[PDB]
Amino acid sequence: SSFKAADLQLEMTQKPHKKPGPLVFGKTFTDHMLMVEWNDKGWGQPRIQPFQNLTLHPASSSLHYSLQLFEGMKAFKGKDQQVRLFRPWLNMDRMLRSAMRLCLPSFDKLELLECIRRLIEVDKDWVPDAAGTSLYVRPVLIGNEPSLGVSQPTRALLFVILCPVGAYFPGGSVTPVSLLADPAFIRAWVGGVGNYKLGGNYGPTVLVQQEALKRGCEQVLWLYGPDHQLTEVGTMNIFVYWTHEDGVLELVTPPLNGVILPGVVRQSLLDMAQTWGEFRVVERTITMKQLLRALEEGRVREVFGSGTACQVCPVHRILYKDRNLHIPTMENGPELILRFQKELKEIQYGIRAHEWMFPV
Amino acid sequence: SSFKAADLQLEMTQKPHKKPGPLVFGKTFTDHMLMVEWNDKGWGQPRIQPFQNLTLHPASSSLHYSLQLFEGMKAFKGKDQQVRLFRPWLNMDRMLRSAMRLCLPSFDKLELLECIRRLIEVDKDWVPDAAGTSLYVRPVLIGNEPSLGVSQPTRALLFVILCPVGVTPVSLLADPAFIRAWVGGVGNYKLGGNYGPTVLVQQEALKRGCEQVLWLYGPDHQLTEVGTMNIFVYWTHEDGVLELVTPPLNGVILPGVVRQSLLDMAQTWGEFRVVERTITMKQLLRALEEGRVREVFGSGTACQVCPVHRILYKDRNLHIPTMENGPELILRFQKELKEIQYGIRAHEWMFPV
Ligand SMILES: CCCCc1cc(=O)n2nc(NCc3ccc(Cl)cc3F)c(C#N)c2[nH]1
Ligand SMILES: CCCCc1cc(=O)n2nc(NCc3ccc(Cl)cc3F)c(C#N)c2[nH]1
Ligand SMILES: *Cc1c(COP(=O)(O)O)cnc(C)c1O
Ligand SMILES: *Cc1c(COP(=O)(O)O)cnc(C)c1O
Ligand SMILES: [Cl-]
Ligand SMILES: [Cl-]
Repeated sequence: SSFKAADLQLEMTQKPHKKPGPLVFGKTFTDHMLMVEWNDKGWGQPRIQPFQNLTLHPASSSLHYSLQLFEGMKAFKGKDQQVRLFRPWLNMDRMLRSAMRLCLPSFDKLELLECIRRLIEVDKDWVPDAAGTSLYVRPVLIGNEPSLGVSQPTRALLFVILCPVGAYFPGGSVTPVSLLADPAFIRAWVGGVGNYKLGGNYGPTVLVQQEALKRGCEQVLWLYGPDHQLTEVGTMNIFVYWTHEDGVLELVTPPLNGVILPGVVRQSLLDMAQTWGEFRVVERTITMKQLLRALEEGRVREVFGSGTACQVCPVHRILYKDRNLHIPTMENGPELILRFQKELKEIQYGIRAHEWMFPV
Repeated sequence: SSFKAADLQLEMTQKPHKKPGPLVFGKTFTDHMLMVEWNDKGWGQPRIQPFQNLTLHPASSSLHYSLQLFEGMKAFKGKDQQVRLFRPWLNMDRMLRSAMRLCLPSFDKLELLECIRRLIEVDKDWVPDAAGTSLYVRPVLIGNEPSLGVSQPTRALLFVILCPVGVTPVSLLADPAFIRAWVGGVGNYKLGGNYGPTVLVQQEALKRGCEQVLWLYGPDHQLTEVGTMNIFVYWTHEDGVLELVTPPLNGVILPGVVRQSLLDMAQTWGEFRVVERTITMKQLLRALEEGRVREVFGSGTACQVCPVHRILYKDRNLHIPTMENGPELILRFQKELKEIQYGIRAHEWMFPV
């Protein structure tokens, strides 16, 4: 039986910290945090407490066997100062799937969402309202068994921290990135856990990113299979806007076959494009073979990443088999990207009412 | 650069805990621990201090992006109370490889080994001397960047804790649905991220009435590892040659110290062929049918060697005749390792504390 929002204990900070005035992503945090403990007596009472360190037993399974998962979603403040979360129910669904996959304790998705609402409500003055700004919300659930046996934990901690974030692009002007496409590096496997947002999926990628930077590329294009399927780009889902081999203009993204993290932005872009009804929208495997041919015949319009922190990011270059492939995204507007960006902005900041937004 | 054992800060406990008066693995800890911090100024001085909680920033990258690795090795007390570590140099080598894979700070392997030596010396009375008992040594290195960016940490924490620790065969679930590791992955490194996802799979093994997981890989159903242990098969191979085989280090196998030691020991005897080669379920099935399998077992620090008596491969329940065959090889390995570990026979593999 879940923790309940009705049982929320509150403790306000003695000295509130000074809000920012050049804000680096995920390094500046708000005054408060959510915390819930779980043990053999079930879930304790959720609490909003001042931001503070975690105290953990040195054998905590969070630190030895990676019993850890997280989420990431944004809250946006409109002109009327109303704060809204973007499609948070989907992050809750995803968090619960991750928790089950790691044998961590189940919780009630709406009870968590309400606790998170109360938390953002407490720190509402931390949500900025300038162009391209938002509050990043980082829920985390960790095992906390003081035992070196690889086992299902009998203790766990669930916490939530918040970070104001600035505009990823200057004045809403998307800047494109180069990608390294080397099949030696494999992010995730069918049957694995690449489709869950587990800490374990990220640490091994840090050296890969370093190797991309050494080869003059900004991010990693994650390839999979003997046919070099394009799966994800960095920590973002990948989209291609092109005329397909059958002559039909389409937006394509790889399907959810196990090696793809099902992004909330990804699903939202698919939803928006289907709603327009102006071109084919499909989830299909994308191979480097298909991409190279389409690039020779001039059929590729736009390539981009999607994800909460950066929203939509264009791609202009891919290094594959030591050969640079120019991707004509910025030449094609990038009008699909600019259109998505505009419609999402209107929804996120309340310019258009939308059921996707959850009011705080 | 590296922290130096010569700079060791020492804080003896004021509240020593009563030692155990049966020990469940990895749940009882000794009075002290090693702790060393790293940042933009480099490594601080190492410190032996009383066992105590860690204090971590809520955004610590150890907890969000699994910038974490660990080791496991054993110290053994002989009759004359001399304590010795088993091939600790190899764990230092492996830990450093793990650190490099996760963009965590390098350190001097001999400096850490001396710090561990000093720690175990402080807690020497915790090293039990009963037959089959030992002290388990758990070094850990974690990233500790207070930042939600997926990036190389600018801070890290290295610590070491100790557990005193106290042949019945096991059954295995062999289902190709379950994948421990993949070629191009990090299953060949001792990183925390490799273990969390196995907990649900082990629960499935228990639900199907098995005790551990036989990790299968590839279209030919290769036997890779068993639970948290490397796998060995002792058989007469299809070419009629008596052989000890274990899977090769081709990316999906954690290079065990016990595993290497068993290969070293058997190769040195020169009595039978000792190879690193993949082992497939098809080969195992045929070998069992023809009565060529002698012994199957896992190897690893915590349990040393564990015989296997049954494998459930989908719906086919396979008897493995390990115990009916002595298990002669298992017993010989256990006997010769015991002689070395407890100082009965002086050996270069042992590092005195
Ligand atoms: C899963 C991690 C959640 C928070 C987070 C951390 C982080 O470092 N990044 N980096 C991102 N974007 C970099 C990037 C830029 C262009 C392209 Cl094509 C691909 C990329 F990965 C994001 C995001 N979104 C993010 N999120
Ligand atoms: C990588 C984890 C290091 C510490 C540790 C934890 C743990 O749970 N185990 N379990 C072990 N043995 C169980 C077992 C029994 C028989 C067989 Cl065939 C396979 C098995 F995994 C070990 C060890 N060694 C261990 N170590
Ligand atoms: C978080 C994440 C995404 C994008 O998810 P959103 O829910 O859109 O923020 C894509 N790929 C990977 C690997 C991720 O971790
Ligand atoms: C630690 C470990 C082993 C065994 O290693 P030893 O060095 O012999 O203790 C085997 N397999 C896996 C997956 C491991 O983590
Ligand atoms: Cl999915
Ligand atoms: Cl290796």
